[PDB]
Amino acid sequence: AWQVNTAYTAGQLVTYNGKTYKCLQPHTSLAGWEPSNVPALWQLQ
Repeated sequence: AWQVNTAYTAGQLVTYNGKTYKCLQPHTSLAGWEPSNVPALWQLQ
């Protein structure tokens, strides 16, 4: 369950509307990085 406005660490695993995502860079999720517009650190599948 991805969390908006949270702190994730590389190698993390978040999930959006029935979507699978894997954080690859230590950063903070904000109300905008939900669609995963930055594959540089968003490994979805």
